[PDB]
Amino acid sequence: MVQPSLPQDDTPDQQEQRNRAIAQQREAYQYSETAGILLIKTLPQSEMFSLKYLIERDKGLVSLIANTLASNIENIFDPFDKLEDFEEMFPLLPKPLVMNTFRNDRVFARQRIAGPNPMVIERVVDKLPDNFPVTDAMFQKIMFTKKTLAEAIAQGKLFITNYKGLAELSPGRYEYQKNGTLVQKTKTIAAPLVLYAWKPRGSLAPIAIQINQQPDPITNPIYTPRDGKHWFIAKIFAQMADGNCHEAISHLARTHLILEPFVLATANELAPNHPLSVLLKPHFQFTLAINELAREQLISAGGYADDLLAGTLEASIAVIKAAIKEYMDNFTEFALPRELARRGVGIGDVDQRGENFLPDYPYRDDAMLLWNAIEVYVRDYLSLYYQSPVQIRQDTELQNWVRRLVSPEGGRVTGLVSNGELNTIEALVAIATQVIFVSGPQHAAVNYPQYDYMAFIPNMPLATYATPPNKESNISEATILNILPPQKLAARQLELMRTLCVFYPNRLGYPDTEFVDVRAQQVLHQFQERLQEIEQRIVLCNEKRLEPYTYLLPSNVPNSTSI
Amino acid sequence: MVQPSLPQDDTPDQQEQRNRAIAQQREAYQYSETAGILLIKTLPQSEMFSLKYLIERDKGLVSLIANTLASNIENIFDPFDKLEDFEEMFPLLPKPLVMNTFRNDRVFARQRIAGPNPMVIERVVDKLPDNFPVTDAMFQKIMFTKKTLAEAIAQGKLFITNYKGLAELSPGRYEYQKNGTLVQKTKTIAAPLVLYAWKPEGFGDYRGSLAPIAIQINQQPDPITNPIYTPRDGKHWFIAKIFAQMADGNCHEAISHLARTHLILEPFVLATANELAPNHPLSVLLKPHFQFTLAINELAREQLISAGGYADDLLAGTLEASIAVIKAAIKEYMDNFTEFALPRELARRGVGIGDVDQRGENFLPDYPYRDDAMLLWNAIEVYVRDYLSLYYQSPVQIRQDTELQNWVRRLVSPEGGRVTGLVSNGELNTIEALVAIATQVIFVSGPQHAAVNYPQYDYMAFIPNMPLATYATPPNKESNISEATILNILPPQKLAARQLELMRTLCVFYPNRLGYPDTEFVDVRAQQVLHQFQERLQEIEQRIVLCNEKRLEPYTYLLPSNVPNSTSI
Ligand SMILES: [Cl-]
Ligand SMILES: [Mn+2]
Ligand SMILES: [Mn+2]
Repeated sequence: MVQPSLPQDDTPDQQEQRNRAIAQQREAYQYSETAGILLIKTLPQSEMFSLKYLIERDKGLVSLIANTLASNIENIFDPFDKLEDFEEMFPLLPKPLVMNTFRNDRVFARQRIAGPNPMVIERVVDKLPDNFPVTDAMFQKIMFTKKTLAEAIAQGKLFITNYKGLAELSPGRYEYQKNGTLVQKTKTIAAPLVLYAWKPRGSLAPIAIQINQQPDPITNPIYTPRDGKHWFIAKIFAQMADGNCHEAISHLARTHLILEPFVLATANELAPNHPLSVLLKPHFQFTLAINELAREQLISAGGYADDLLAGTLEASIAVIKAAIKEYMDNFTEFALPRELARRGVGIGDVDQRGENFLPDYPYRDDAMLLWNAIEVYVRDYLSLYYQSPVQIRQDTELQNWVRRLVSPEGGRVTGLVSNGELNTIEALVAIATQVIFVSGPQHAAVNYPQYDYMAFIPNMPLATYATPPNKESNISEATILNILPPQKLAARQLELMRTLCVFYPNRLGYPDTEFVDVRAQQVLHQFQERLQEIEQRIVLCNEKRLEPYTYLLPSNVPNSTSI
Repeated sequence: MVQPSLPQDDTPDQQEQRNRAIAQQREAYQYSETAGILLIKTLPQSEMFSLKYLIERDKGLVSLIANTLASNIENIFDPFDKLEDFEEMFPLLPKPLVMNTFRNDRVFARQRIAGPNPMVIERVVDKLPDNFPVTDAMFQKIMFTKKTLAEAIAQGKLFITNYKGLAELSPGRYEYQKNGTLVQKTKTIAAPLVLYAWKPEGFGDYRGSLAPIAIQINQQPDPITNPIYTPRDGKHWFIAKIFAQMADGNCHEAISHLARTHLILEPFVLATANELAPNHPLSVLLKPHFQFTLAINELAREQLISAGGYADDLLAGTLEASIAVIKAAIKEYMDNFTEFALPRELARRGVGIGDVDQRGENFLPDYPYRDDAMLLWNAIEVYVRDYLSLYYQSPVQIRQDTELQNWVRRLVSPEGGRVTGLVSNGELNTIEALVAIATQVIFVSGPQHAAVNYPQYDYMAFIPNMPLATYATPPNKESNISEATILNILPPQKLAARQLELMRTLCVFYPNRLGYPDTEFVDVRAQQVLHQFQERLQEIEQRIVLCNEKRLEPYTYLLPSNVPNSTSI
């Protein structure tokens, strides 16, 4: 056990040992790339999943074998015979929480603030997009009000999800053997705009849905809750969009994959007894390995992204890389408070009374608790070792860490640092706070609702398989079943979500090995106590909330992105 | 990294470093036990499965999800509706090779010499067991001959599989909910005796084959409740074969597979870690053949011999009974370790290469496991001798190797494996004794485990050929047998599904390959020895390919390209 220390404070012998360890780690953690995504060349055996991990994962897969044995779903590309069949896919699995109430407009809307992807909704200011021609008459008919759109917008009552980021997807293709002939079909993509309003007990309510980006009163009209089944179908497409942005942007890109350069830089530039390495590595546990499983089984040819998502694998990969690049180029701007403020849903986005324009936002409140607790944690921890900015500046290993991260072949994190150089303790506190928050809380918030909201296929199908029907046509059960995924791909989606949610590989603030520094043990203990308080506070709030939001309870938050 | 060296040949500083490494290894490889079975306390991360291994295993399990999705089998304890339903369990999996011909008496018999458990059959000497009252009239009726039992025995024509090792099994219990009430049922135990005869004339072709003569389903004879069945008994003979196959499968998994490959290897891995320096030549020789062994044995503890695991669900006895059988097999093996070397093990069953008639030909000429396994044993023996002779020239080096002597003492000790049959005179004193030991360990880890592990899918994933348990009593010899009778004897749908699941996972890929370690020997002489071993393995592969061109059916499980480097699945 070696006391952590800054390299400039070590002896020449100690410094040479640090440099030898760094050389060996650079040999073991080499940089590689898959379709432009930075990954590791060869996973070190020390970075593999543990035996315990493998036992839990295997338990999940075997449970899926049993559940499939007890299920009546078939290995065919036909639709389900009945919509009710979707509720019979879980004979030996937990029932997804959204299953009973997914048709409800409020349950649809609340997934924007407490579902798997609570990262899209933004407050409308000035006007709606010109390609989203919602009219005063529509708004007044829906809200049963005399208020106009401009008055609602001026009051901060209107919110929007604009899935334009999917407009350029090449639709995915699928094929299968039927009666000795190969059948080839194409998925139907959509990039909807969804208008919500805060209705003051107060609830977020869906107002309008335009399924595609370019308006037309006949072929791409604005649907409202007054359009019955058509409205229902509209929501499906909206949900599909929210799913594709969830997996490509919010889950894979902006947790799993943007963490890879930080793990690799930590190995490539920080000695084992560097305080920042000691701080961060518990929050990298199994991250490289789970990202190798993402390479092998998710974003590979024939994998889950190919099978399930709306676009071709190439299109999905394009979306992922764009999300990564925007995150890295503006790293500091994706800190939780700034990210919330940029969408107009931060804690400072209040009306004249001081009340938030979006008062019900469980992800925001709980994630803010976790963010501030983490910030105090890394500030005190780093204060144990950095007292003057000169120690930051003269830490050659830390400087090489930054330089590796912003370099084009080390992650290209051009938004990581100001003035081209890391110079202050507080900037490092922000960096480490954001890394730890992403690895634990954020990944928990986007990963673990996947089963409750996405293993029940009709609530959030990862692709749609037929075009939106004409606004005047009659909608039968067969129409909806033809839009929803066929049996085999619904099975594959349940398979995926169950594997991604089966267990918690670790726990936030509880590393496998204690800190060597007793002072660091104290700071970590304080972090654990604060997590206890946060757990109690969230339990209280969940007593108050319309529905409990459990995904950011500290006991449900892993220490690292690891599943 | 370091050139391999004996510890007494090192400087005091180098010896200090060896002792430090051994101390840390002792801290990381601690001894533990589950139900009296020696295992590791906590697996070091360096001993975990690799990422590639996990990817392959996950491919297996997901493929099982897909095959289950495409199948019509249900999650119920009801029997199948039709026997043909057992042929429908593989819509997205390879068809087990035995499936189409499992009813044939010669296919049943040849699994004694080329199936998953080619380890039970022995040549009958002097007489049959007194509790197995086969008569001259039965033998003459089935063989269509005037020859007597005594004459056939004197000619070495008769062989037997006696499953008395299962006679004390407590039958396993199972239960389930049907119409809102709990149904509790018990499996049926059998410990059969099976009499075979070698037919040189065969079927009129210039070939020979074992043929089944008689089956007594249980050990204590009775003309009414435990009679001797023969091929003349129609459906009753088919059922008798089902019970004999169930017994052979239980002995296979408990004795031949789990006990005498996986579990007897654990003390050698642990002793290598606990007593041998990283640069010790014996450790460098043995560790490639231990890759993933501790890990897969932790999976065996967790998912096989655990409560609710595969052994609890599928095997004939209770989990406690199966564990008793496993531990008895382990103890006999360790007590007579040298006597379980392949040539000696074959000789003790009267089916060794020296078991020949007056014409020089073997009493059991058709024994693919023996032929190919002998090739691999001899090749490994040459490899081990030539490797060890690079480091041990005179026996004094053996005796003065403190680490090797500690390795032996650890192995023979009650807490380190109880391998009381490992050495003579209480001490390892000669080079050739270490050659025999290392040869046997490598043979077990690679070839033997291959021979008992990889036929599991071809012969045991088709349930009716070898069900791991039977679920009804053998019908009375005079009773009429319907399809529902046989379906009630065969496993219910859920447990048949579980058996397919298991066999598929156990046979889905090769974690490594015999003679191809992940990292080369630093000693160029040792690497040359290894290269010669690889060329010998290619020669053996071609020889086996020719033999298979001449055999009744190919025997592929001991092709060196199909033999892993370690027991690892
Ligand atoms: Cl023992
Ligand atoms: Mn994840
Ligand atoms: Mn095995």
